[PDB]
Amino acid sequence: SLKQRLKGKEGRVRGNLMGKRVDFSARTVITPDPNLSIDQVGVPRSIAANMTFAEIVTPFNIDRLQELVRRGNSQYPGAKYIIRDNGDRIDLRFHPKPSDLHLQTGYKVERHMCDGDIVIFNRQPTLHKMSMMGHRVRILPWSTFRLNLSVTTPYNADFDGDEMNLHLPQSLETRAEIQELAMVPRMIVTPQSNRPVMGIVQDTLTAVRKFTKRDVFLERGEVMNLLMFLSTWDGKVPQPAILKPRPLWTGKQIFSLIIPGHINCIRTHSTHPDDEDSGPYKHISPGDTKVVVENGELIMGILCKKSLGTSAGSLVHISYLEMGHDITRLFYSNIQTVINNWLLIEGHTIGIGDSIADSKTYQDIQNTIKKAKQDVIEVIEKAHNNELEPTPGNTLRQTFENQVNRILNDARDKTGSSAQKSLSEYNNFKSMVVSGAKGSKINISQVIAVVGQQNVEGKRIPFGFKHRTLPHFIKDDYGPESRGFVENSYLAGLTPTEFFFHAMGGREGLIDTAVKTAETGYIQRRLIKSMESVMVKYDATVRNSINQVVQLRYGEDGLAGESVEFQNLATLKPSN
Amino acid sequence: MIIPVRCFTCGKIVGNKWEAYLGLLQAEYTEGDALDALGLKRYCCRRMLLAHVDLIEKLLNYAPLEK
Amino acid sequence: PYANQPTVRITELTDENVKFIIENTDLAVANSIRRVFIAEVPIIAIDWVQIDANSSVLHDEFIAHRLGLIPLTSDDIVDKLQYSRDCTCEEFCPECSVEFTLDVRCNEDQTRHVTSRDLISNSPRVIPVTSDDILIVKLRKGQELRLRAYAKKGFGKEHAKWNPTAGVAFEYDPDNALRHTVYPKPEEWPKSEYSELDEDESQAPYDPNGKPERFYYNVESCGSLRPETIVLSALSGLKKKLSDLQTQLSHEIQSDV
Amino acid sequence: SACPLRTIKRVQFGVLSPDELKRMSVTEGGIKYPETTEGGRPKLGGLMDPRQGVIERTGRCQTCAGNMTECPGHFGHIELAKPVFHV
Amino acid sequence: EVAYCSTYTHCEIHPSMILGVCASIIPFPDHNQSPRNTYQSAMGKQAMGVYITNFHVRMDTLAHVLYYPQKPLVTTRSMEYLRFRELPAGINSIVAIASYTGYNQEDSVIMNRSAVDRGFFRSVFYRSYKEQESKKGFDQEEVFEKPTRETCQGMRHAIYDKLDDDGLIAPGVRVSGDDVIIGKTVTLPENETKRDCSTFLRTSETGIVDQVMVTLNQEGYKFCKIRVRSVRIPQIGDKFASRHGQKGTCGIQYRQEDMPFTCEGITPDIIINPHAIPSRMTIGHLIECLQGKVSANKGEIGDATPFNDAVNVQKISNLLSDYGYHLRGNEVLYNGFTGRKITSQIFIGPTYYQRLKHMVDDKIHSRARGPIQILNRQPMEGRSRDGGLRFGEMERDCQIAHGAAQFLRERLFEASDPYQVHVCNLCGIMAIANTRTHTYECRGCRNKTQISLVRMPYACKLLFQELMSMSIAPRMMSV
Amino acid sequence: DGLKYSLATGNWGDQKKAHQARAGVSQVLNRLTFASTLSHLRRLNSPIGRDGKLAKPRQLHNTLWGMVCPAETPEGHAVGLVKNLALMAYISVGSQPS
Amino acid sequence: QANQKRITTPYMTKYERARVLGTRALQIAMCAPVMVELEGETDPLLIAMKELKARKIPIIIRRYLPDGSYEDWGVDELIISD
Amino acid sequence: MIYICGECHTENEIKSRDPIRCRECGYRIMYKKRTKRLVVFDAR
Amino acid sequence: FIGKIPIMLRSTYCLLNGLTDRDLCELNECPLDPGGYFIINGSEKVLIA
Amino acid sequence: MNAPPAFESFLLFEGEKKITINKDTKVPNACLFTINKEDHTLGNIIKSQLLKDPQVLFAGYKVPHPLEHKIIIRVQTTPDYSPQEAFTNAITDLISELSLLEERFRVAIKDKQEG
Amino acid sequence: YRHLALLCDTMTCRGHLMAITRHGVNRQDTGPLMKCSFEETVDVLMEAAAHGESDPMKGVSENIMLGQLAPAGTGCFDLLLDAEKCKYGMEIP
Amino acid sequence: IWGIGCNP
Amino acid sequence: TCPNHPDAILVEDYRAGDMICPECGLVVGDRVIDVGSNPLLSDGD
Ligand SMILES: CO[C@@H]1[C@H](O)[C@H](n2cnc3c(=O)nc(N)[nH]c32)O[C@H]1COP(=O)(O)OP(=O)(O)OP(=O)(O)O
Ligand SMILES: [Mg+2]
Ligand SMILES: [Zn+2]
Ligand SMILES: [Zn+2]
Ligand SMILES: [Zn+2]
Ligand SMILES: [Zn+2]
Ligand SMILES: [Zn+2]
Ligand SMILES: [Zn+2]
Repeated sequence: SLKQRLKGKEGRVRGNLMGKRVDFSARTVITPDPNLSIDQVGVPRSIAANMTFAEIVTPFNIDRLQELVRRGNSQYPGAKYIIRDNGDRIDLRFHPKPSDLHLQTGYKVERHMCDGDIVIFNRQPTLHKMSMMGHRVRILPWSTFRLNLSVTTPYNADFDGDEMNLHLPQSLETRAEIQELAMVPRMIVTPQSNRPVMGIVQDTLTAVRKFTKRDVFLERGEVMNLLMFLSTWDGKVPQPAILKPRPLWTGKQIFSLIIPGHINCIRTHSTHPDDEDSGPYKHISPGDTKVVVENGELIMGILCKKSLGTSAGSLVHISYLEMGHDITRLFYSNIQTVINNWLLIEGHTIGIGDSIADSKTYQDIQNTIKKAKQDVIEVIEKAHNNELEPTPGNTLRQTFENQVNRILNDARDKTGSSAQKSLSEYNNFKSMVVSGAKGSKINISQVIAVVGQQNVEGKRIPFGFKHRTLPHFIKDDYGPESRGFVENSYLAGLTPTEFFFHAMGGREGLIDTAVKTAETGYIQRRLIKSMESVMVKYDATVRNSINQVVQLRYGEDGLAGESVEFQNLATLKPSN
Repeated sequence: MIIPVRCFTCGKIVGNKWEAYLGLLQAEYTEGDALDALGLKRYCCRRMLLAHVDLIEKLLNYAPLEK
Repeated sequence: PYANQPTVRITELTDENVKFIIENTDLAVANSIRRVFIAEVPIIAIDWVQIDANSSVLHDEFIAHRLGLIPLTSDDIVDKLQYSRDCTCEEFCPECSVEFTLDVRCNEDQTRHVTSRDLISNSPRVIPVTSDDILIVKLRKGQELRLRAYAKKGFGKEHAKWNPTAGVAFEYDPDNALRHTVYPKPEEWPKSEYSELDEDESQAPYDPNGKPERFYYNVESCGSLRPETIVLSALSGLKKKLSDLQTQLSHEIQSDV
Repeated sequence: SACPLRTIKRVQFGVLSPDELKRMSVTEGGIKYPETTEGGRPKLGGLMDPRQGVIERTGRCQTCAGNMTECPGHFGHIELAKPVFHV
Repeated sequence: EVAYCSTYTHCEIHPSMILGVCASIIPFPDHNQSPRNTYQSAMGKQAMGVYITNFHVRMDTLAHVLYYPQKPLVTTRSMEYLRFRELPAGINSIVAIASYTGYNQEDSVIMNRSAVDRGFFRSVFYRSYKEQESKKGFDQEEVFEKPTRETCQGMRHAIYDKLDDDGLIAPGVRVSGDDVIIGKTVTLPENETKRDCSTFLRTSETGIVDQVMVTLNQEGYKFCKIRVRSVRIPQIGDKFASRHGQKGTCGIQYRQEDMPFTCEGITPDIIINPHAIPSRMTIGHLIECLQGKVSANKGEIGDATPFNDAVNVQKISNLLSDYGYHLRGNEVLYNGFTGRKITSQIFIGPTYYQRLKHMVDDKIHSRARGPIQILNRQPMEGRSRDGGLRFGEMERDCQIAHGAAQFLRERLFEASDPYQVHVCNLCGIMAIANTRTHTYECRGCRNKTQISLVRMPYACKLLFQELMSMSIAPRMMSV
Repeated sequence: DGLKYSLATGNWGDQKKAHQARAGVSQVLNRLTFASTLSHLRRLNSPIGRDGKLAKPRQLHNTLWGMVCPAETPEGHAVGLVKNLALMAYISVGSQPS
Repeated sequence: QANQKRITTPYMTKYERARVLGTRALQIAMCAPVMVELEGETDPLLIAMKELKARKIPIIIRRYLPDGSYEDWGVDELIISD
Repeated sequence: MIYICGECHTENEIKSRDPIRCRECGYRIMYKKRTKRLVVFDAR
Repeated sequence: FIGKIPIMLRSTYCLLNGLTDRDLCELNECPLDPGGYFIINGSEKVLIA
Repeated sequence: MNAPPAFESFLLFEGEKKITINKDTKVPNACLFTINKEDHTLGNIIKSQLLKDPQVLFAGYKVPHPLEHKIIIRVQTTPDYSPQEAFTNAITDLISELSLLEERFRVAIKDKQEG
Repeated sequence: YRHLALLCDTMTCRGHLMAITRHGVNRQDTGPLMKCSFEETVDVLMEAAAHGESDPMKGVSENIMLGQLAPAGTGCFDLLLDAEKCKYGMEIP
Repeated sequence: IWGIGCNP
Repeated sequence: TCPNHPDAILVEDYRAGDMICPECGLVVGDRVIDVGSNPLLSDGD
């Protein structure tokens, strides 16, 4: 019915008017490309050949467009159509008369998409504003869209079969709009959290931590090769940090050339000892933490997620706030190129040697588990004797579960800490966790020491069978193993019952992901529909479509969210 | 379906060795001993002969499309 | 400012293997020689197949791929042969190619194994390394395979079918002394076959003055070329690449000035 | 084409007058025939009226030379014998 | 023992039997995170292999068969009953867990191009097209014949030379996209000759015809099935996964010279990023690499039953130490470009990698001024129909946040469904307009002078007309 | 025709009446890989609606030990609503109680 | 409004810069005369950027205040946001 | 216009608009024979 | 005659029941094929439990 | 479908120059050499031999993109020396080294056989 | 804080708590087409037709539906040509 | 899969 | 119906869906394919 057509989603009101299928759009699998800049995207030749951007013939560009017309559709840098002044369209594929090929001012030649053509790149779902950014086009000889790895974080995209949509603006006006509003370098900092959206990620973060260590010393030829990939190099080789006996540069010395202009920033490394700031060696840090950049030169410190990541006060954030968006784009690209070429010399790996720990550490983990199981047994025996006293506001069952969970959690964390102590400097799990590229201390603990308690619906594994978790356990068994505690690590391998309980926990995780996607989508749509028309007028009042004053000034201070920074008042706290 | 010429990783010709490998296995050589006798030394080459599944015999069971 | 004078000692020389040590050479030169072994030594292999009848279970392109991978003896004729692009004649002629023809039909009840021996070449020099045999396909009774193929000169940069070598083993600094690789636990690592250290010491003491030298090689052949000829042809081909670069560079230098 | 190009600045919603429906509809006398086909293809005073819209992607509707693109379609009216509540 | 239960009534035959068919192919399942086993169960259904030994006889749509399937070097005991050895899906691949050039970052994979040239992960894609000669029509007969442009009033300019006399292309003829696989003609009633009814190849198929069959179907009409074969060499978009839930595309392909090489000359067929392992905690992958190295050297297929208690990482490591390699499986690698030893020692070992059905060639689509829908006069939908990608409501909200009003206007009006209407000035209702006659008149006002041209999306015109049919009057007044 | 229609369409009932018909039965067999064929044959489908996001029918239950594979479930909108039998599981054919 | 009593920001907004550059570039593509001497610049957008730097773009921006009045700021009068 | 037969593998020439049945076996499943034109296969 | 019942492949009432693998090859049916599916209108359909 | 032909990696298409010499404005006595249809093989040898020269202050090679086939070699020499001269001399030295290596490898072959 | 405060201000601007639902949002006296895009659709249109409501066409969604330039950024202002400046300068082409 | 306070 | 070519057969096209004069390439009809879109039993019902 008419109401049926209009009412539902995919109806005329929403499925054909608010959103609709569009021309000049392309889609294919995305794959990595560290060599492309932040703004560049790699477009396949077939996608580039099908998509055409109409160019008006001017006296300036008549020769170039004439050559494109002569090439035709077959040769790649060609023109699919000619649009005359009358509006007549001459498809060049079917034979055009040599008279038709002649061009005069006012004709519109539809050239194939070429390098440097601005496009809009999208990945569904388009949760936030950074999910649609304008990319310059670079044509490369394979059939996948190729984008830089730093740009993956705004899109929330990884290269495991993901796909993205390519929309080509078809007019100079809309092309200029994209160029000056939606380009990737222009949206490095989000107004949502006044932090940079994009940060150094994956191999480049892991390798920047290793590159910026005090240990790293580079010989002359390696410095040559690293400087070759620096786009903004002045052409002057820095004086080596160690002139004699053999000239040897340092990783910080080369990274200082990457840092844009003169940027001043102080951040702390992840492994910074808390006591260091108070005690001596505060400025001469023993562990080479406390990153300090003075006059755009890395005086000291080991770079990590905190310094080069997506957080407020990061080196990239200070670069965007101080140097500008263009120099910051060059900064991102140069970090990636130089560090990735040094990683060929150094290399990264993950093996079983990382998962395995010392025999003493294994014995310590086992002893912690033994005494934890004994403590849980003691709590159970107290409960059976009714000696246990209920916690206020909780039933005896709830307080028993609380105490048992506390004991098991304390043992789990202690075993994890023992495993983390066992890790050497060379351990690669620790390299990735310390750099912040991937993983966490929890993952290391589960890999090496103890997987941990499996919880479903906020409780230990429930009694699915009559008063027992699995048929193998005895009825009314509230012990650690029965209710889900996985003593073995992933490396050691889970026992079969622990395997089933672990599967139950993982299933809860998967279900939560599936549910959250839909519910969050509905919430986001409702918020947008409620606030879509609110905008800052030229009175600088924030008004809706009805012109009702939502706010007299935007944010009550009339400032945009991206420019602001965290600061301390310093008059508030001190005593009189 | 059939033993690949030229082991993928290095390129040593391993396609001439499948029937010899099967014959050595019939001679009660262990698979490692047969691989050693055939001259396959690197584990990349040994993977080819050890993990090969000869489906072409099963395909040859079917009568030809044209006689 | 001049080239180092290298030396060569050949420790082993067999029909399918050459072991040699190049000394007084830079690492870049040695690695480039290793690279030229794999990708820039010309060999003759099948690149054109016209299949007249294929009743086998494997499809036509499968047969073509397997035929391409079959090594062909190219010891001396490969230097005489010209690249098909260089030859003036249209398509393929005896100067720019070698013609292989295969006709096999299974009339016996027993399965017929089509082998490389069934490939017949018009040129005696180029033969499929037969003088077991590589199994192209197996044929049931009533199944026939007839095809005609031409073999062209090329190197491994185009396709791996033109890769002369099976495995090129390159190793320098067998006992870690320049500390190019930093072992987390030196003791666990197996000692190199070329290592000169005693069993007690896992690594040689660090030598800051030392630079990579005395590179160890082990070149194995597929039979397409003699293992000695692979090394000699690689050295000659790299020399030719450098000479072509020099000619073009001289042209550009003179033209600019 | 001679008409000046204008952008809508206000959309007025109202219930369509029955008299206005009668005047506006190109069909006169209503749709008298349930069948859509007369004379083979076109049924005047039927559901598929040549005046109502362009048919077959090559024809021209009677009211204007639409050629399947220019014509926006034209409404018709059915005079119900006895009035019916609108749902 | 210390008394736990003395009244056992039944015993499990083996704990590994709790797993199903797809989960049984996972080696060392107990050493992986649970979501990763769940993900591998789904990925294994999409892997490529010989699906059935009678695939030559069968004419199925979308059949992929790998060139050189291999059985796993590390296999579960329950795999024998699944017949996985008989019909394997995947190739054991020398896999290095390393960061080489940055093209393996995220989940992507660097593959060896020389190995790909030697047959590694090469597959065939068979697509079958069915057509039926239907004579059921009263005066319509869909005869099989080669259409002729002069004889047939309805025809298309695609290539018709391939078709033989029967209207069916012969086996062994290459077919590029937009070629006529089957030529069929419907005789046209002469109301007062031929509307073309040929079937055309899916764009970019680029295959060679394998089998052409002519039979009579259940209805008794002549039935023709044509199978087109396309070889599929792996590219830099194809998706490859292991048995431990690690899926990823091919970032780039390097030749054997460029790939890092061990001292023995072994270059990894596949390089995977080290960053995939820690967050996902798929230690079973690492244990499979170690066991595969041991198995390849020893010559015996490794055992990876989930719960064994006789196979430990330490035992595998000692076994590997016997065969001359580092006990943890790390190997000293040399950089292919420069020859220098990589300072970190890379973890190299054979691992069973699979090839998933998702390939870039099937997933690449570009649209530019294509056909439009009938009802909405908007671009079509789907790759088969050359459909444009949808600019959803979330996309328009992002563009509003940008402030790109004109790009939003182009994308939502000018690119999709531009249209023009004529609207009476006196009454907002649209007015009849004859451009060729140049007479523009509005019914209901008897007014001709006051008419204005309005540019609106065709969907908006359709919405307003559907409102009018419901007796709502959307009077759009320019004033 | 009744048996053939119910098998082909996937709707369990009569052609004329689709109100009581249950869709999702009698799917086309997956032949991508032998594993896919086997798993498709050994499959269970929970009748709970996919649209409902209530999580109780989706969670793995303790009683599924050895009867249903714990790992093999579709990830997406049907997590835990489609299940696969374990290797040794055998559904009872049925017998008379006399 | 009068030329006096202009209350809007003297700085050119980002959206105004985008639309002015795009519109002026579309004019330049249609063979409009170019105020700024071009140093071998053929792309219309780049010539528009040069004109914007020289503050010679012949466009006056009319800013609509929410009360219905408008203030006409010439592109030259507005301070470039850059 | 020569159709190979599935059941007995005997080629039978069939004219246009002629029943698809193989003489000497009666089977109704025919295959068209391989084309005479030859396709160049790159060994790559 | 009251109708026709679709037959699940390799069940007791199918033609393939109790056939040696060589005979299955002679019928161009794979020995390893599991069975358990109906061939309705030329497509193999599986009844999901 | 968009796969480049294999011969494109080493074959110069018509109208392409094997070497193009462009000076570097940033620093004195520096030239930037672009070599088309060449890979790490030639670049590493040339850079190494240049680094051995005492008068060469800077020498490095860069492949701008692995999918494309091009080498960019930057050579900076001291005054009284030209970057182009350094490039030519490096090529002569590499050729001499390779020729000497060929002679000694032939001698080693002849000695290993029948000796 | 700006983004939180804006939502709080839109919900409590009218003086009665406006839920972000079909009820609260559609009850506010916005344009009928804008209400139509959110949830209720046809019912909103029917009510608007019955009461003779007029759409001001000042909203973003309403302009997007009719294909007109939105009043959003880059559409807030109208550019005008400056004749006097066109006369000045060097008119090379 | 860790604990009651962590993740499942 | 190419205006410059009296009695000219316009070739159909599938890529954009238009009939094009083959001797000059003029596009006659812009998007005039669109989608381009039991009578035996009983009759009209
Ligand atoms: C990371 O978030 C993404 C996005 O949110 C997007 N997405 C995915 N599915 C849906 C869906 O159904 N509905 C909506 N709206 N969005 C969806 O996909 C999510 C992750 O899913 P995953 O958790 O499987 O990603 P791995 O962690 O698995 O990545 P491996 O290691 O395989 O490469
Ligand atoms: Mg992903
Ligand atoms: Zn090998
Ligand atoms: Zn010739
Ligand atoms: Zn009309
Ligand atoms: Zn009117
Ligand atoms: Zn017959
Ligand atoms: Zn014409």
